[PDB]
Amino acid sequence: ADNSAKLVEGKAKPMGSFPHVKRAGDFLFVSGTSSRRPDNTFVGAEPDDTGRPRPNIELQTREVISNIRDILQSVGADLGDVVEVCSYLVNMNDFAAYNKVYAEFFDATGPARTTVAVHQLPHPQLVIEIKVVAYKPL
Amino acid sequence: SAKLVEGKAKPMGSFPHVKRAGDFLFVSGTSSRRPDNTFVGAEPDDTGRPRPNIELQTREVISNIRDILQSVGADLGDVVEVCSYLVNMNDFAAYNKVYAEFFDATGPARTTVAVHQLPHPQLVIEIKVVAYKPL
Amino acid sequence: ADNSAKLVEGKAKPMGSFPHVKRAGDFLFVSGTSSRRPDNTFVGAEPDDTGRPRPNIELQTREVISNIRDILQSVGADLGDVVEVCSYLVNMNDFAAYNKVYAEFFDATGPARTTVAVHQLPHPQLVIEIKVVAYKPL
Amino acid sequence: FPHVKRAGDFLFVSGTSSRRPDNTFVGAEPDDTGRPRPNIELQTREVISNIRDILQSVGADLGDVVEVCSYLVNMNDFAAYNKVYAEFFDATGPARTTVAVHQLPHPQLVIEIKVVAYKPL
Amino acid sequence: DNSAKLVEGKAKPMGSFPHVKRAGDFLFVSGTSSRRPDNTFVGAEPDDTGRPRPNIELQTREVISNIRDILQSVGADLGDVVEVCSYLVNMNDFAAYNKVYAEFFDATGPARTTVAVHQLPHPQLVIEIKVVAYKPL
Amino acid sequence: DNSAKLVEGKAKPMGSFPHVKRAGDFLFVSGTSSRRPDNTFVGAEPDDTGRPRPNIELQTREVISNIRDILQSVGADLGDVVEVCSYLVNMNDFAAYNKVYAEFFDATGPARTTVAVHQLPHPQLVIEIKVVAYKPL
Ligand SMILES: [Mg+2]
Ligand SMILES: [Mg+2]
Repeated sequence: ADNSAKLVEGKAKPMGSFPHVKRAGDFLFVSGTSSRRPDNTFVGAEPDDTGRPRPNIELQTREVISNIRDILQSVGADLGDVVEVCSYLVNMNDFAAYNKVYAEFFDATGPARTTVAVHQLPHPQLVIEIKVVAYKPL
Repeated sequence: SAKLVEGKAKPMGSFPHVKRAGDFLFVSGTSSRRPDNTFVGAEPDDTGRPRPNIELQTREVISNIRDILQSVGADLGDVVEVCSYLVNMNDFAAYNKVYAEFFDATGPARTTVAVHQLPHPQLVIEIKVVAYKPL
Repeated sequence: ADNSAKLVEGKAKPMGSFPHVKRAGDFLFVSGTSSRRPDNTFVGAEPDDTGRPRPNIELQTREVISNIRDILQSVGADLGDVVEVCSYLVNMNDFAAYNKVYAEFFDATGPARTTVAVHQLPHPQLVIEIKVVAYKPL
Repeated sequence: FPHVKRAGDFLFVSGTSSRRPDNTFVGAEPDDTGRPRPNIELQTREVISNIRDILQSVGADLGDVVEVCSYLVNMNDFAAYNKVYAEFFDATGPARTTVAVHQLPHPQLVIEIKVVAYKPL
Repeated sequence: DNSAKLVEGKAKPMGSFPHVKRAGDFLFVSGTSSRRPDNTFVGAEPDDTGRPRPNIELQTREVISNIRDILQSVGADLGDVVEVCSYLVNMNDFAAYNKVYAEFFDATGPARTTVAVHQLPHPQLVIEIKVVAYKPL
Repeated sequence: DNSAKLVEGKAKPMGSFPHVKRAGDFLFVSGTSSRRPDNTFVGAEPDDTGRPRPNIELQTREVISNIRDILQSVGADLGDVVEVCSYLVNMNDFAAYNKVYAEFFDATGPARTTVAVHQLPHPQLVIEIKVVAYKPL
């Protein structure tokens, strides 16, 4: 519909020609979200002295879910409206720490979840990207 | 709207097996893992080394998905999207054979990929589904 | 219901016992789609001089989206009804060319998008498969 | 066939697969759908047999092998590969290292092995 | 002959092969992990839920220590190593692995090649190292 | 004593190791990439968006030229190479890599093994090669 898609001010510009979130009837589809900042630096991938990124799954996961919360808030929803989470790791050795952060945000009572490790995410510094579906009738 | 199914394996994290949203049901990625955290279809050999069996795991995964749906008054006939995550495409033909025991071309859309890893090294398949069932 | 699933005439036969597209209320779920033709050859994987397939992400991505359009058209919908795109690459070095083709078809007023590289797709010649969700009330 | 190169007392054998000179594969029989069914047991046995043939071409044999590097694609294939390996070598034989790689050069392959052998002239 | 050696007090090899094989003046050491004799793993202690928590620093240190023990059992030492091949599973582990490597070797020591493979033979491993050493009898 | 060499003017090794190590009559050359001395990369020019675009042909040619330089610094040349181990990251790069390889080497020259690994030590890389050469003093 006319204003179904939203680019959210203050968030990182999407990697391609697509919005952060798309409404469809009562549903909201949130594009895969990373810890990347608007200046194209990465939360939780601070380079060390040699310039080598040191990815931190705890820091990136917390920032990804925080970013998703901001996106939902821009279209009148919040984390309590999320009904499906798809989480893409790059290494399952990051699972325990990612799971610990996930539990800071989602309770009983929360969305369905699926977690897999993919071969690569779109930037080599990423160790997590999450896409969600949310439900909130207008 | 959210459901923890009894006698199914306790979810890896703070999430239900299934979540209702309006007329829809979202089912979390499901494996052959039993409640006691052993796995159907990953029996250890004599050295203690698990031997994954894609046919056995796939059948148990879909059976488990059926059970989850049934706990909220739905069934496999209500499934509309299947996403399947293998770890090696050489397991495709067996997975494909078991899939056909449960679904046909009047059933759900299906997407199948091999991922780098599933959450337990014994696993060779996990499936998540979307189902449609107005109250 | 009885006519909710559709096998589309003129499209490649699905790899398993499933339809090209499935309606659920106002939504349409489109099965993961490749550049495979109805005759089981592939667009964008021409053999080189030794017979070794040479995958071409530009050509495959264009064919995949063209095919998704065909499937949607067969049930009275179109790319403008798409609301979520999930793209599966095998090599992130293919991302830039994939991204360029995606922009030929969709823009920021269109669907949410998620892109990851998987370990393997169902045929070794493939470098992209895409599944979509569309929204089109009857 | 994969090539062997002598260097002093040593023989370096190119990574060897179950592929034939005519580009067909031992141990990846296609189903009626045309999709290959890679078999680690058949491929491993053929690879080690192929390495034996290459070594015999230059006067050596598997008893002269001193290092084995094995490349799988799927560690779920390990147990069966391991059993075939034991048909040809034992603990008095070569050092061995086994990993799974992201890809081998052909999608039908589930094993490739490179070896170093020692056979002074 | 005496060319192949099974080193006492080390983890039993997972196939029918020795820890180290001599060939003329050379020693080939089989790929070595942090796995202990009792088949537990240094640097992959299970957490609260029983899930292994791999630690590249701890595993890398134990790997090179095991290789040192193996060489010392045949009268060689790390000063004799001439080629190191390191197999990670995740390049995000590189920096910590690299720092541990420097505890044992320097630029007067062996050539080194480091890659991340798809899988090692046990899922808890984040490093395995194969070496070639040179030690004339 | 003089068996290890850090080759002047080449990209600095990523860790505490030399470019090449002698062992008796053999030379072991560390895995080599297209990385320049200033730690930029040949064959991975960024596109408009600043995203690197790896080029297997350009990287492979630079890798072999670098290996030639390293061998020449210790008095050897490509003719002395007896084993080649090549690490790709995607087999769709294989044909082009092989074409460049054949510009330098006879196919019945050195023994060769080519696999695709999960990752190389820098994400811009699509090829790294390690060699063993034979050159008695
Ligand atoms: Mg058309
Ligand atoms: Mg024969």
